[PDB]
Amino acid sequence: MKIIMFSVRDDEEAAIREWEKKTGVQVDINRLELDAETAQLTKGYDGIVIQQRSHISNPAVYETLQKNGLRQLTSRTAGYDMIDLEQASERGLVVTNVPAYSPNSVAELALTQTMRLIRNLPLFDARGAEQDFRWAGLMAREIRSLTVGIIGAGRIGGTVARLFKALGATVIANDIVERVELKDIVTYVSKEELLQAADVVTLHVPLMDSTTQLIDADALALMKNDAVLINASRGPVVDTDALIAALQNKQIAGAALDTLNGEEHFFNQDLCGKELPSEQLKVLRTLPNVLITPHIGFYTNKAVQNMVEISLNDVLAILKTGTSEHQLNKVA
Amino acid sequence: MKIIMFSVRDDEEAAIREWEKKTGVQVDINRLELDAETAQLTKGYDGIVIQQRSHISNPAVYETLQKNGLRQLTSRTAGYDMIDLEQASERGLVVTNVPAYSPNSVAELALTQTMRLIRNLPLFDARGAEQDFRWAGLMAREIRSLTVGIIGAGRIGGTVARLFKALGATVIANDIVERVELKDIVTYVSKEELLQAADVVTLHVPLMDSTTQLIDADALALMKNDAVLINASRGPVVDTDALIAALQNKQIAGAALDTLNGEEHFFNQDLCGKELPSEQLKVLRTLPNVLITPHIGFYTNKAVQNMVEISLNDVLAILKTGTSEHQLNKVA
Ligand SMILES: NC(=O)c1ccc[n+]([C@@H]2O[C@H](COP(=O)([O-])OP(=O)(O)OC[C@H]3O[C@@H](n4cnc5c(N)ncnc54)[C@H](O)[C@@H]3O)[C@@H](O)[C@H]2O)c1
Ligand SMILES: NC(=O)c1ccc[n+]([C@@H]2O[C@H](COP(=O)([O-])OP(=O)(O)OC[C@H]3O[C@@H](n4cnc5c(N)ncnc54)[C@H](O)[C@@H]3O)[C@@H](O)[C@H]2O)c1
Repeated sequence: MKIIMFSVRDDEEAAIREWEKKTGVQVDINRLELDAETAQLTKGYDGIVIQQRSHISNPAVYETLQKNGLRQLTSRTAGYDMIDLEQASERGLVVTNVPAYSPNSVAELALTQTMRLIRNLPLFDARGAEQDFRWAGLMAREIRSLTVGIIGAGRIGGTVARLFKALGATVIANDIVERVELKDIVTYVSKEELLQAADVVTLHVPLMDSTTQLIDADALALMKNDAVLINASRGPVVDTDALIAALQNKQIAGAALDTLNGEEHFFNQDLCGKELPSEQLKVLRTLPNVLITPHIGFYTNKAVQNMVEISLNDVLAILKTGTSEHQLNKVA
Repeated sequence: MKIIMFSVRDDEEAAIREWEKKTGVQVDINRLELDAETAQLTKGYDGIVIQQRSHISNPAVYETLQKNGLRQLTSRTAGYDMIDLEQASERGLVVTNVPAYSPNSVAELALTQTMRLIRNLPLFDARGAEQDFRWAGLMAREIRSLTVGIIGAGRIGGTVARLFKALGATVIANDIVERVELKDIVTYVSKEELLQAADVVTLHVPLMDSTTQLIDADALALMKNDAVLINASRGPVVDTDALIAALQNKQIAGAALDTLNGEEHFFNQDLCGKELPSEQLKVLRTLPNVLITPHIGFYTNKAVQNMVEISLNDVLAILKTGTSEHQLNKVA
């Protein structure tokens, strides 16, 4: 038995071949995408796994698969928006995703980013660019003496607290629901209390109408002038404009942004001396106190492995059983 | 009682005054370093404490300090290097320092700078200045998925391990004496086992005829090619030409330096516009994967206040007691 995998990265390769071993299933990789040309490559295969943003329209695809008799179309990413569920449905194609990869990936990036700001490192690095090596006024703090606010103590949000609690810090959290598992880890508080008490605020909530622009300028108002803002979740959870405003005015210390508003038109593109599409991107990259990362929180050996492992196991289940825990569709 | 304090900084003032308040002992300050007419500066004062690099061999201070009634000379840093041993014990002058201030200051810097590197942040940042927002090739690693080598698991060395331990790292150490307190937290290995097994290699030893060039041409060629080195201890510890040759030739992946060869002559000075003393420093600033900080490991609220409290309670001891912990010398 064998699976074909598309659009495979060089960093995914280690993880696939570990799973090839484990299950004794043979998997074949290529660097293509799925289009009606390349669908013909499914010929000798019992199933397929893809990765891409490209919306796949042409019914010749779902036909061709069904014609070589694949019973599913699997995506290793969280998003399915490029697969047409109806089209899969009528072709006897069950389509699955991989929503949850290791919550540690993002977490340790929240940690790294935070520590840097805590040590005042971007300012050292600035001074030291010009060979001012003086340390005047840059005295920093120890984590045990910090109180870390977490909004959305989640799968991730929860992992984050656990990290910091372990480092010796003091962890408070704002959440609409309390987990008992976090009982010795966070003290639960209202958003208004957290913002007031917290040296570091880190946003782990999902992006909903509920949470969109949860950080509004009166929430930034509420924060300590020397406190920092860490957003690893989703760009729109934050008011990009109020952020900038607060920063300039020194309402808060600085920030780490892994995700920004309007990033679909910048992160993961070669902008090298093209022009920047976001006036905010342009204004934030000119702020000294602010770090930015291309929504790479996820991107780690163990996280890539999950997407590789899970997405493949979903392929097996559909084949042996006919059902996967991750399936988004029906057939007839 | 009253005590004169020297070379004081803005960061120290708040921590000092709190002590004055606490003990009712009056400490008068100044940004002066102790040299010559600074002798009588001790006039009304019953004790003196200093923070400086500049050495003092001249007896026209010591007799003054004897006559002015000062029974001691106390340093607020761990360094005693600038003090005379003959003149001290004979002039009526005891000499105490602070051997250890908060160990988490230094530990947490190496944890930060390590985490930064594990996450490929310098390469990401480098790309983001080009406005190249692509993440392809930058995959990072989880802490659990790493083996952290500690050379010198001492006060600081051992704090580092507990940390990386808590965050789930497999942690191995190298020391000439093994603490039982670390039996559970670490696995003791030899230097050559360590350099070969570990992804992160962090140095905690003191500068000694023994440790000087512990990381040498050979030690570096032993390390994983994907590994990183973190030197938070002392410049001489690493053979800096070898380190450069090794980053240059990609023998290791990156490095993080809080101390460098001959730092006394560059670190903590505004060299903006001036030429750099070490070609060693010149060259290291152009290597991508390398991170340099001006010996800011110690520098945090707790560690500063530690220095101040301790040193003054070393003085009030040698007055209200006649003896103190960290003193080394005899009498007339
Ligand atoms: N950094 C990356 O590369 C990327 C990858 C993984 C996760 N994502 C993001 O991180 C977040 C992940 O959420 P999750 O799967 O870890 O946990 P989760 O889905 O279990 O839910 C998160 C927590 O946030 C809480 N929250 C919801 N409403 C909020 C309310 N309005 N205010 C207070 N908090 C409430 C929820 O109760 C929940 O417990 C998402 O926003 C997701 O977009 C980032
Ligand atoms: N980064 C900063 O700003 C600054 C501030 C604090 C500490 N300092 C430095 O960090 C180090 C601190 O040492 P410490 O006080 O934390 O611990 P420590 O004084 O208790 O001793 C350190 C450990 O290193 C070990 N070591 C000694 N010889 C070495 C041998 N030759 N090879 C293997 N390891 C052996 C010792 O056994 C000891 O356990 C010093 O070098 C000091 O200079 C850095």
